[PDB]
Amino acid sequence: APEFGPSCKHCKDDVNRLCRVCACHLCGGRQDPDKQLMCDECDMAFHIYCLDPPLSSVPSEDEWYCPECR
Ligand SMILES: [Mg+2]
Ligand SMILES: [Zn+2]
Ligand SMILES: [Zn+2]
Ligand SMILES: [Zn+2]
Ligand SMILES: [Zn+2]
Repeated sequence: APEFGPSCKHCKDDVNRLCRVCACHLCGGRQDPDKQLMCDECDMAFHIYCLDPPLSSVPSEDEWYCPECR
C-alpha cells in the first residue's frame, strides 16, 4: 500500500519470527509492546524485563539510552 512504509528489512514483518531490529533488540520478541523501551539515540527497542538489571515498569521520563549507547 503506498500509504504504509515498507516491511522490516530484516524479518519482513513475519510475526512467527524473532527480530532484533524491529522488536526487542535483546530477545527479538514482539510481545508486550507497552513494555518496550526505545533508545533516544539508536531507536532500538528493549523489553524492560530483558535489561540488566530488569526494570519492573517503564521510566516516567522520555529520555532513555540503551546499554549499547550509554
Ligand atoms: Mg525516549
Ligand atoms: Zn523486523
Ligand atoms: Zn545491538
Ligand atoms: Zn526482550
Ligand atoms: Zn541505543
